[PDB]
Amino acid sequence: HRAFSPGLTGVLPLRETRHLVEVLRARVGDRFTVFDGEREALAEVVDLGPPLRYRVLEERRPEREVGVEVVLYVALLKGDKLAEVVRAATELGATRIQPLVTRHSVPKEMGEGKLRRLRAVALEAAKQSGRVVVPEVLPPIPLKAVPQVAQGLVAHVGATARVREVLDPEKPLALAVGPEGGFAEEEVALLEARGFTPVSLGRRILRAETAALALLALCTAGEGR
Amino acid sequence: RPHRAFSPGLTGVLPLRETRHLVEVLRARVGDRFTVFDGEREALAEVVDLGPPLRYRVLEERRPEREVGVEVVLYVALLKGDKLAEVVRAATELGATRIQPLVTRHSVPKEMGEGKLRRLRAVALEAAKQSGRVVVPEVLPPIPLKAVPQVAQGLVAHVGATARVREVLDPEKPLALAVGPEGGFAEEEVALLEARGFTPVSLGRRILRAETAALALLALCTAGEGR
Repeated sequence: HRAFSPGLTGVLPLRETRHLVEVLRARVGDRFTVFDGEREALAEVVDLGPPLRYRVLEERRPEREVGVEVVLYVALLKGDKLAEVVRAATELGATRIQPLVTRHSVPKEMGEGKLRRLRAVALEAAKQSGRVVVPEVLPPIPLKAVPQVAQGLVAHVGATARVREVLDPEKPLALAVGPEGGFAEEEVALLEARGFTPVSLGRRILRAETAALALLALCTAGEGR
Repeated sequence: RPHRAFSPGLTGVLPLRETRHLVEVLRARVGDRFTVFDGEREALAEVVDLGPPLRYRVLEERRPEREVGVEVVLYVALLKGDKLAEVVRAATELGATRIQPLVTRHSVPKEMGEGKLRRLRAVALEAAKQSGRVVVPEVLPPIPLKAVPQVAQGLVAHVGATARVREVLDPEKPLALAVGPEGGFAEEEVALLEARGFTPVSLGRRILRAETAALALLALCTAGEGR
C-alpha cells in the first residue's frame, strides 16, 4: 500500500488513515510505503491513531517503469516526426518501438544512421524522464509482419469504446498507429485479426504523432503508472 | 431507433460489418433512415437495399460534430522558444476552446511579445482547420498566476497526487487544466490553484516535459473520453 504523507513526518493524514485502516484495514506493525512526490520509502505502522503513526525503515529509489511491456508499432512518418514520437513515447513509458512500413507510409525503409539517431533520442529521453530502462527501437517491418497480440489497441474513427473501458492493466500492451495517411481498412482488418481492439480518440482529426501520444498517455501516465 | 454507421467516403454502400449489425441486430429494413459518417463527412441516409452489403442513398449532408461540448480552458505556464506553438497546436486538435499563458514563479519568460501572440493565434487558426474544427481556440495575452479565476472544475498534474483523471472528471462541467513550466509549479502555486478549485491529478511515475504533460492531461479529458 502506498499512502500519501507530506514530508514523511511519521504521522499519517486523516484521509490516508481511514483509507487503509478502515477500507484496507491496517494493523500496527504492518509495513507500507510512504511518499509525497519528493521521496518514497518503506515504513512501519507504529500507532493506529487516528491519526496513524509510523516509522521510516528505508528510503528507496521510486520505480519508474509502467509494469508491463508497452510496445508501440508506429508507421514511418514524414519529416523528423518519428524522432519526436520516440522521445515522448519514452517519457510515456514505452518499452519497445517498432517502426512499420505501411500502404500509406511515405518512407518504406530506414537507414542504419537514422535508426542509430532514434536510439540516441530514446536513451536521452529515458534519462530525462527518470527511467533506467531504455526503450528498444527496432528496424522497420511490414505491417503484415505485426504479430498476434494478447492485448492491442488501435484508434479508429468507427470505434465507440474508450481506452479505459477495454484496458487490462496487468496484461502486456501493444498499440498500433498508422501514418499521416492512416491505416487502410484492409490493414485495420489485419490488426483486429492480430488481436488489436479498435478504440475511440474523439471527435477531431489528429496528427499521427498526437494520436500515438494520446493512446499511450491513456494507457500509462493517465492510469497513474 | 437512431444509429450511425461508419461508411468510408459515404459511397452508398456500407462495409459488411456495419451491414450485419444494422440488418441482423438492429433489424434494418428498406426505407429506414440512419446516419453514415467517415471522420471527414456525415449525412442522413435511407436504406435502399439490405444487400448485403447494405446500400443507401444520401438524404442530406451534415457537419461532423467536432467540439468537446463544454468549455475547455488550458492555463499553461510560459515556455521558452517554440514550445508554446507546439502546445497550442496539440491543444487545438485536442479540443481546447481557450488558451491562457501564465507567468509563474519558475516560468523562464515573464512576458510575451505581440509577435509571439500573433504567431500562436496563427497556429490556433491553422490547427483548427487541420483538425476539422470550425471553432478556433482563443489565445490570450499572458496573466499572472494569481489572476487565474475560481473555476467550476479544474485539474492540475501533481507529483504527489494519486487520483486519476478518469476518477475525477465530470464531463458535464466546463473544464480548466493547469500546467506548469519545466521548473514546474511551486508548492505555494499548487496550493493557490487548489484554492481556485483545481483538483490535483496523477500523470504517472515518470518525469514529463511541460508540453507532454499538457498533451496527456488534455487527451485524458477529451479525445480519450471519446469527446
